[PDB]
Amino acid sequence: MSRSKVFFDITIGGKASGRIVMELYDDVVPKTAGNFRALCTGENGIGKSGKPLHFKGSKFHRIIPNFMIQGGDFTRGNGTGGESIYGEKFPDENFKEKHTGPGVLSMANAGPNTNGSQFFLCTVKTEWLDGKHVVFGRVVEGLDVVKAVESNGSQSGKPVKDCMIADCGQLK
Repeated sequence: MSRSKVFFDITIGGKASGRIVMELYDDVVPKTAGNFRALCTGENGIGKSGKPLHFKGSKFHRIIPNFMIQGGDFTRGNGTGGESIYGEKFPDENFKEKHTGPGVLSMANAGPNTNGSQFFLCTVKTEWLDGKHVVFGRVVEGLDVVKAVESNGSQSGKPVKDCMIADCGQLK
């Protein structure tokens, strides 16, 4: 049915770097899409973690050149944290959409049925993740902002500086 539109305003080392706009596939993965939408708006307030269920102020803690940029750990900030609005973990909804190219928005996980709040934005086609990570959206404006964050990644995954989601929300 009706696809949601959300955004990130990004800063890099504290400097304003632009807005990423994402379209979500509510029609294909309504549960997965709704979780990310509510985390952009912050509407479910404080999580079991004791931290806001909100991407605002979080960072891309893992960034790999010619692969993807990854974020959403607003509880630990290191890839070990994160929390869904549903209460920490939720199953893989379905694997209908594929990792077909740059701009694909997909859930990070620690194996089957481990979805939380961590997600990634692909900078290349990553077909080896099909059937393993739930794809739920795509970048529709600001892919250049994505490339800018990418240039701050390392093979190791560690960023060379803080790439933050300074602001976020739902459009329209």
